[PDB]
Amino acid sequence: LSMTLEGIQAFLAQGGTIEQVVTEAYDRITRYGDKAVWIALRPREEVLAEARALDASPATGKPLYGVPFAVKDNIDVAGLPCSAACPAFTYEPDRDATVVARLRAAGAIVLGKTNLDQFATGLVGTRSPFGAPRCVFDQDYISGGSSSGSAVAVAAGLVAFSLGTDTAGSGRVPAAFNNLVGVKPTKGLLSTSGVVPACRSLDCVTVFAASVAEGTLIRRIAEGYDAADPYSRPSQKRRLPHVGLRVGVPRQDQREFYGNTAYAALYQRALDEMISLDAELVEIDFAPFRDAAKLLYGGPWVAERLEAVGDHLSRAPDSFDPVVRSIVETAKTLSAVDAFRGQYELAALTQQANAQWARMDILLLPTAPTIHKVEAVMADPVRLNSQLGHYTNFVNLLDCAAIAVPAGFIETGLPFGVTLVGPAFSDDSMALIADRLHRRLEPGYGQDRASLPDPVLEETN
Amino acid sequence: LSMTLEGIQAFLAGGTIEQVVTEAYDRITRYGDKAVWIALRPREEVLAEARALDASPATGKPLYGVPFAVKDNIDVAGLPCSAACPAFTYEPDRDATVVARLRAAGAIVLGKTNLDQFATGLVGTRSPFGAPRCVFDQDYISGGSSSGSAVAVAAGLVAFSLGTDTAGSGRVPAAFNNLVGVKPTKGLLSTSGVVPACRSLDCVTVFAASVAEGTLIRRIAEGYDAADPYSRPSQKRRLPHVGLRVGVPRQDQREFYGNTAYAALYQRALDEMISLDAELVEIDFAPFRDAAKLLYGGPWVAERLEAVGDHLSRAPDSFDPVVRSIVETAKTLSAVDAFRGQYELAALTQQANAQWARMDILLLPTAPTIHKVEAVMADPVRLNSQLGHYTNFVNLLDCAAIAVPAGFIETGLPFGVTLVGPAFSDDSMALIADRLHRRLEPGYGQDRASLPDPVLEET
Repeated sequence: LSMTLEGIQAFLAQGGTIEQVVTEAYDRITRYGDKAVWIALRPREEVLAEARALDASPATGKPLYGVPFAVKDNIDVAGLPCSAACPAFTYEPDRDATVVARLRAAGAIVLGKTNLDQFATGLVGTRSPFGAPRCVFDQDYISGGSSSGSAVAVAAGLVAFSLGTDTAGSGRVPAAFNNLVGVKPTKGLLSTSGVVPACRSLDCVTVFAASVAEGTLIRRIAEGYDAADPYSRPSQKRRLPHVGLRVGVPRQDQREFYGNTAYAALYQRALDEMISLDAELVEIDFAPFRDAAKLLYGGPWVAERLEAVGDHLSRAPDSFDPVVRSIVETAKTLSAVDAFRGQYELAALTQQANAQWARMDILLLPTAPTIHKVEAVMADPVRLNSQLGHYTNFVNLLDCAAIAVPAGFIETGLPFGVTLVGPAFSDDSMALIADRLHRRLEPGYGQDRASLPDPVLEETN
Repeated sequence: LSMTLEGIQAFLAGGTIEQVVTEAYDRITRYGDKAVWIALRPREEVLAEARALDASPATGKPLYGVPFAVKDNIDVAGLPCSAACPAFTYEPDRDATVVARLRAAGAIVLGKTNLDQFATGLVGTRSPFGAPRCVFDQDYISGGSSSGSAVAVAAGLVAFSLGTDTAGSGRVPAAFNNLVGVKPTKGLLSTSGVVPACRSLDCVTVFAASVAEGTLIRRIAEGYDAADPYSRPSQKRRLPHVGLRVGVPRQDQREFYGNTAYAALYQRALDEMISLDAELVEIDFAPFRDAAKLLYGGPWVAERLEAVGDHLSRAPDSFDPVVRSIVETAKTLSAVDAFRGQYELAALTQQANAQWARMDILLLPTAPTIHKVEAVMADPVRLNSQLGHYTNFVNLLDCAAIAVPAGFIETGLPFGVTLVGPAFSDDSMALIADRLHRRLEPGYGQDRASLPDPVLEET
């Protein structure tokens, strides 16, 4: 059994059952040796019962017929608790989050709730009372976060896809550290109703998948206007060129890796391989994107998180992970004046970014500048985390779409990923470009660099 | 001389710009409202500029020789700028962008007009220089914050003026002085060289004798300006003219705070509209109403604190007492309060969008009532807030607006209405507003004077 959309469809087609798919997933879950992946797992027998019921129904109109998935524990799934990795926060949602409801109606099956950095605050994966999920290539290394368990579960073949959320960059960072495709839809496309807020105005539901095509199908299914969510936006499609594509990259002197020379080398290598794609590389000034990024935690947007968990925080700050607690407690000193100043700075930076967008169709970045051992992060938990947001943190502030794809491996055996960044609503066009890049650079996914499921994406157009 | 774009072009077509200026100054000297101007150029210097222009070709100058007034929160080189706060006063080295563009089109600045201090108020009374008055009755407020700008045009002192609109000042003093107020989609006109009030919401606004004239001035001043972080490139969103749906609030949402004459005149406007080619649609005005409340009732007031915070901490007694207390109170707002306001706005935006699905344009009383200056002096916060009832959502919900005369109540006071449309609907709105104006109350200013041509036509 290949745990991908294609693998499962194929296994079912050749006489296999959903019940067997679930059995195998559970077998894999039981043998996987990372104690931090899951916060709350369904009992196998109840999932088997759901498997059977579905087995006995038509596959018609269910594009995700019998497909197991994991859901990050800041996203509501009826019948399981939801905690945002904060035991004191724990509640029992009556209803599936909207995106979950849509995926399940397409026939997908929830296996359990995956671990995360608490209140989706962190890019490391280590800020959880449940322990730190680990890089699937080396247990000494961070899985990345905050969608830590979701990425690990897919890369380890436990489920075919997973949901996370992305605010600072969590749709992308743990995809890179675990050799996955991370689809980060334009904000507002997928409902955040039934999702615990982090930065409410910025939060996106995000997809971890084995390929761009599979991630894209999952995204489209989950996508849809939802008036319950104040930030929901109806879909638009903005097209990007294919013939004549211009790919922006930062200036040489803007390529920061915080000492990681292997990562620097692999980024350059990606650029080297790209001359055989039908694309032109354009050096752009990355500064306005870089400075916009800093506003997320270095500016007043952190106050959004304080809004989200402020009741629990004042009630009992000791209930909080100590690093997250400290970050959100500091936000308390920001005024409305600070918030508007941040907005003014963002508006100006947006002007400057727009001038750079005039030069390129899409931006190509290291997903992260480096990767860290868990032990290194525990010793230096704020600073080393912030490094990981160097290239990610402007994306939702500047209303962009993004896709993280595998770009290769350094010699010590750790993955290196890159991220494509495009303007709002360019999600479909980006999917095509990303698929092409992925299949050019590092055409496999997950812990075994496994064969990518078909189909490859083709020009519509 | 008729002090309109058309009146001036006609007069020049053996008259001179020098004569135009002379006449404007003669009118300024006679007018009799001591509160209209903060800083007037010396006649002699304007005359010299007039002569130099006279000797220039009119080619390429669509506002060839046209006098205008500029609100004193907008920079004009060679005059001070104070936002009606003497301690704030500075001497700008350069014209604000919009001023630069207008002067390049041949228009001539006569002076800086009085305003509510730091553009904070809809009354016109919050100025140390005194309260300019309704041109129809000295006992009544001119409205604000663009108080002097509106009076100067309605009194025939200048052919148009610039103000700024945040809460509603492009509209309220237009209503109270029988003028067209054009309120451009935010970002269209640069706010560079304009003192911020709510930086992210502020609009340069135009007071004119007609929609067409106000529209020409708007287009000339319009243009992307990277110096302004909130500047946006022109887009144009079209509205229908055949099949037009005009939303109005539900009967029970038509608030006039006891002013039954205004209520009667609003209904009258609806009564006359059956002979325009438009359908009236009752809409739920609640989400617009509740969004309006966020401007001063929510965290946006903190934007004003951001703008004048240094001066306020240096010397709060340097501030108008009402403006001072409003901005001092903003000090207690956190970033958390600011984000909650945005969350509330985003939700209210969802609900408003559902109403927008039912109409092309919204038609409102410009203000629910009008007040005697003395009434406002006694009750300066409450009575002001009333005036924002229909205006205050417009920049928060990213809308365009035009205020046009809608008639007069029996006691001789004007009553104005405002058309509200989606962002970038400015050109299509102008056509609708022109039609409505000419249907309801086809005159402008203190004399209900003949509207200059042209009438706007569909294209």
